Amino acid sequence: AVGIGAVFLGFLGAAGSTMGAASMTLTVQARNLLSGTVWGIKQLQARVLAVERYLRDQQLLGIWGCSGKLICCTNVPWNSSWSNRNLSEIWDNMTWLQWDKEISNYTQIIYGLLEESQNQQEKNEQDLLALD
Amino acid sequence: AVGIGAVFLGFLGAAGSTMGAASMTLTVQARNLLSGTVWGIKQLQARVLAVERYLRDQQLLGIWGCSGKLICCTNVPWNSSWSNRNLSEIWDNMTWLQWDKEISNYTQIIYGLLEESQNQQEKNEQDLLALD
Amino acid sequence: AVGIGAVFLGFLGAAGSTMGAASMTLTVQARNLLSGTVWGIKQLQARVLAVERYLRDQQLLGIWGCSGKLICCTNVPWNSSWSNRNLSEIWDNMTWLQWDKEISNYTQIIYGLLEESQNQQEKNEQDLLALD
Amino acid sequence: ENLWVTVYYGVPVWKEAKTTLFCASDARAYEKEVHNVWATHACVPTDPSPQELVLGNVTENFNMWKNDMVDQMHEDIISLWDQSLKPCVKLTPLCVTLICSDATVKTGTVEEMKNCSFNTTTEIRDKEKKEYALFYKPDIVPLSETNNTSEYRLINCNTSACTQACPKVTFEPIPIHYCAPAGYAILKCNDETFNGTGPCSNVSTVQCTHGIRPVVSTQLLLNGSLAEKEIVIRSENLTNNAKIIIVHLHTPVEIVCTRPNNNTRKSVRIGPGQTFYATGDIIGDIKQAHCNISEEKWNDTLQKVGIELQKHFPNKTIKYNQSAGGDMEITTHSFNCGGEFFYCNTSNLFNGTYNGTYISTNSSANSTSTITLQCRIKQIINMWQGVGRCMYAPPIAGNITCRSNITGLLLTRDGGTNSNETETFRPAGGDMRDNWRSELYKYKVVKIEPLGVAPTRCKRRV
Ligand SMILES: *[C@@H]1O[C@H](CO)[C@@H](O[C@@H]2O[C@H](CO)[C@@H](O[C@@H]3O[C@H](CO[C@H]4O[C@H](CO)[C@@H](O)[C@H](O)[C@@H]4O)[C@@H](O)[C@H](O)[C@@H]3O)[C@H](O)[C@H]2NC(C)=O)[C@H](O)[C@H]1NC(C)=O
Ligand SMILES: *[C@@H]1O[C@H](CO)[C@@H](O[C@@H]2O[C@H](CO)[C@@H](O)[C@H](O)[C@H]2NC(C)=O)[C@H](O)[C@H]1NC(C)=O
Ligand SMILES: *[C@@H]1O[C@H](CO)[C@@H](O[C@@H]2O[C@H](CO)[C@@H](O)[C@H](O)[C@H]2NC(C)=O)[C@H](O)[C@H]1NC(C)=O
Ligand SMILES: *[C@@H]1O[C@H](CO)[C@@H](O[C@@H]2O[C@H](CO)[C@@H](O)[C@H](O)[C@H]2NC(C)=O)[C@H](O)[C@H]1NC(C)=O
Ligand SMILES: *[C@@H]1O[C@H](CO)[C@@H](O)[C@H](O)[C@H]1NC(C)=O
Ligand SMILES: *[C@@H]1O[C@H](CO)[C@@H](O)[C@H](O)[C@H]1NC(C)=O
Ligand SMILES: *[C@@H]1O[C@H](CO)[C@@H](O)[C@H](O)[C@H]1NC(C)=O
Ligand SMILES: *[C@@H]1O[C@H](CO)[C@@H](O)[C@H](O)[C@H]1NC(C)=O
Ligand SMILES: *[C@@H]1O[C@H](CO)[C@@H](O)[C@H](O)[C@H]1NC(C)=O
Ligand SMILES: *[C@@H]1O[C@H](CO)[C@@H](O)[C@H](O)[C@H]1NC(C)=O
Repeated sequence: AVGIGAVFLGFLGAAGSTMGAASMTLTVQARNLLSGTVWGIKQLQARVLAVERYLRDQQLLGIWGCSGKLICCTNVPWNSSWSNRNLSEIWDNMTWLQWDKEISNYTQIIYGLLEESQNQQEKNEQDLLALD
Repeated sequence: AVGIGAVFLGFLGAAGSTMGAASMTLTVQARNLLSGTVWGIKQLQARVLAVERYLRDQQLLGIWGCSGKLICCTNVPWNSSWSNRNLSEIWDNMTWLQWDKEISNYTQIIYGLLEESQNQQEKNEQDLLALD
Repeated sequence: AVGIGAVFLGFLGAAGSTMGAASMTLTVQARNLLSGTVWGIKQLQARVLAVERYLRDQQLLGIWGCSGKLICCTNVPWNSSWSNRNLSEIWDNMTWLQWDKEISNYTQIIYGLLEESQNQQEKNEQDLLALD
Repeated sequence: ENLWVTVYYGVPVWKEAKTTLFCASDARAYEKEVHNVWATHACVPTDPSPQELVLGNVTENFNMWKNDMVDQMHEDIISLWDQSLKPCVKLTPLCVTLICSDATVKTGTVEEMKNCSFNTTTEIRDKEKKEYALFYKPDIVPLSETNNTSEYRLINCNTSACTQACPKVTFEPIPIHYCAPAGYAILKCNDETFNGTGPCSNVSTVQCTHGIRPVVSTQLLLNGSLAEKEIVIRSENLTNNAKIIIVHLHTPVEIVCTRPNNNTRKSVRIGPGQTFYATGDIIGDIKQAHCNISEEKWNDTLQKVGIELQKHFPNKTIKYNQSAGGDMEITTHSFNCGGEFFYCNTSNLFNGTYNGTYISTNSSANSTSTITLQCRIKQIINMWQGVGRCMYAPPIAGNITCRSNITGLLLTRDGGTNSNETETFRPAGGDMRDNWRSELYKYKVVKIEPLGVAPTRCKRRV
């Protein structure tokens, strides 16, 4: 299953491994999200969607922070209503797919926390560089 | 008028607020510049122009600094020939649209100053990391 | 030959200068990588390849480090079998095109090293942020 | 000391690649004429000014015959020609039995025109009207199954129905600039008197070429760009007789051509809302279609091309000669002056043999000696040897005159055991490619390929 030369080159191949183990492999997915008569319209439409998908992901990561980091901390605390598990279940027992079946509920609450968390930081940094 | 859920989701909704108070809304525009038979050609040309519009801004911010930061400082002093106003007029009296009417003059002076300001920073960091 | 306004706006115009002297011009190439009936399909196909070329480069730069930096150090040591020149030949004698004739051997060895250097660094920073 | 990888973006390095170039106009046509001018409707309105960048200490391996961009010109040409014919009148109703007689009997100068009549379908499907036109003998062929009568047909009814070329379309060779798409660049030689292959020592980028006229012709080129300082001789391999020799000229010989007899145009209704056009009458005199070249300047050019071509065949005498044989399309020089497809006999033009003395036999005194060529005309052309590419060119009223600078000669060598002191050079039935290749030899396309990697002795911040 896992193998950094191909696991996500056909995509997905670590999906059974549990979340802690899968975290070493993420690069192989990212580096493949952007590989490459009426049939010409069909191909152009497939390409152009693959580009806009990829860019809308990078746009969100920019706005929340972090613009290229694959993994980052974010100064939003985890609310008790989502805290329904011990950390050791999440990182050592569930798969990423089985975890998604939970936080696919209410994800936009977390995006509203992440976006606003960055604003207050960038305002705060501007006031420090305003004394640098 | 202003509302961070929708103000720039149909774009432009803050445009009368004065320059200081608009600075809290930029994320709503940044998240929306990339939303999404001869008619197929009209749509493909509409899409691909919207991508090239977006990437060219990211390339410029990448070259001057800052790589994805929405707001940043730049080590170019503000010249007296542009300094026709006190800071309070700028941040507390004009709108961004009113401001554009001034600094739409001479804009490429500024982009020449910004690009070279970054070159000299990257050269100077390279020497320090060579000594490190 | 060299002038920073246009040298890479028709691309390439510094390529005789030797590698150390060429390194002050890189911005002019970067900012030019993305300018702009069956002929409609010809232009769409030409444009969409020029976008994917640019994004696939920016993605590699993301994954290895550094996210937009034009020039950066990498924590991958330079192997003895590649070490066939004194540094002054590289920076002060060879042209970039001539140096490519050497390091066009074995390139993907370097990319494999560069990718994995970043994985181990993000693992390490994540524990420092977990203590912090 | 120790050494560490550094990654550099934007570095100037490159590779050969095949990529679809795009065509850029001088924008002058972009009134109504953009869609009228063949070889412009596919292209951008632009000011594609060739850029300034001499590359310095670079040396680059150009090639003229292995080049790909010539096939892009060839495919773009055919795909655009064939596109511009689709909306136009198919002559299918006109494959009737023609009945003909001579326009005024007599010599080939007038008997070149048959006078022919037939029944045409009006707009009213049940009514046919008797109608007449003048046709040049090459457009016509005797109908068989008859005792050598006045019964005839159009030449093409047994192969393909040609479209009339829409009369708004203009075939005039307005120049194309070819441009590289983003993330590619075009290199050219500035190192003139180049050989068609090997390293070029003085090189520039440009994003777009100079203005290249898409002139189609054979046995001669027309309105080509002149060589810089001297006659330049190019071939893929001289030692194989099958290779063309492009004799690129330093100086413009000038040609004048004409159909001096005064045609008039009539329009024939065919079904609902279509008109065929035909030559209705010749006003006054019948005088022959012909072309004129100053035989003084032509003779000096055959001396100077003699001198240069002898360097590759040293001490030997040079025979020029006529083409070996075949159809008009093979044996005759060809044009599209004014919109008429001429076919001129070159047999007397490439005449005589000239030798390593190369004396200035033309005296410095005045002379008016003109060589003159007989020329046929055709209206039905099976263009670029395509049976489905064929078209009928509508005739043009009044009298055509047409003037031009000339050539890079398309010669072929002819030689073997006969040779000893001398060899024969003949006009060659060139491909369309050979015209364009005599302009594109200067140019090579490269893919920029940045993201370079080098040792620098520096270490990441942690
Ligand atoms: C080599 O280059 C020479 C110099 O450019 C070429 O000579 C020129 O050839 C063109 C051929 O058309 C002549 O242009 C003319 O255009 C006027 C106006 O055209 C408009 O009106 C006509 C109706 O009269 C209409 O059919 C058109 O669509 C246009 O809307 C015509 O009235 C003239 O009759 C004439 O054809 C140039 O005058 C001519 N210049 C010289 C100095 O002779 C030469 O043709 C090139 N060689 C080849 C083989 O193409
Ligand atoms: C070529 O033929 C045309 C068409 O017949 C001639 O044009 C006519 O000339 C006469 C005399 O000048 C005029 O009265 C007519 O009005 C003209 N037009 C038409 C449509 O008939 C033209 O003169 C001829 N030119 C030559 C040199 O032969
Ligand atoms: C130009 O080429 C023609 C055709 O190859 C040559 O014509 C032949 O010349 C010889 C002379 O002995 C005759 O026996 C043949 O009958 C000719 N015709 C053919 C079809 O072979 C001609 O000699 C060449 N011109 C010159 C001046 O050398
Ligand atoms: C149509 O034919 C006339 C007559 O041949 C052309 O006018 C002449 O051009 C020749 C060559 O330049 C001169 O020798 C004659 O002296 C001219 N004659 C006159 C009366 O001017 C005329 O140019 C042709 N028309 C077109 C449209 O090509
Ligand atoms: C051509 O033939 C037709 C037959 O009806 C005749 O009327 C006409 O005068 C002829 N025209 C010429 C110029 O020969
Ligand atoms: C068409 O007809 C002419 C009649 O002379 C003949 O020469 C030609 O070979 C024919 N072509 C075909 C494909 O029948
Ligand atoms: C010059 O051109 C010919 C014909 O293309 C080629 O065979 C020959 O090798 C070239 N020679 C040099 C010195 O470039
Ligand atoms: C060419 O002619 C010169 C002068 O007549 C002579 O010296 C030389 O040997 C000849 N070379 C050949 C290849 O015939
Ligand atoms: C060209 O003219 C000559 C006479 O000058 C004639 O014998 C020959 O058949 C003609 N050739 C062609 C190909 O028209
Ligand atoms: C022919 O060449 C000469 C070269 O000086 C140029 O002046 C002239 O305009 C050219 N004419 C044509 C019709 O190309």
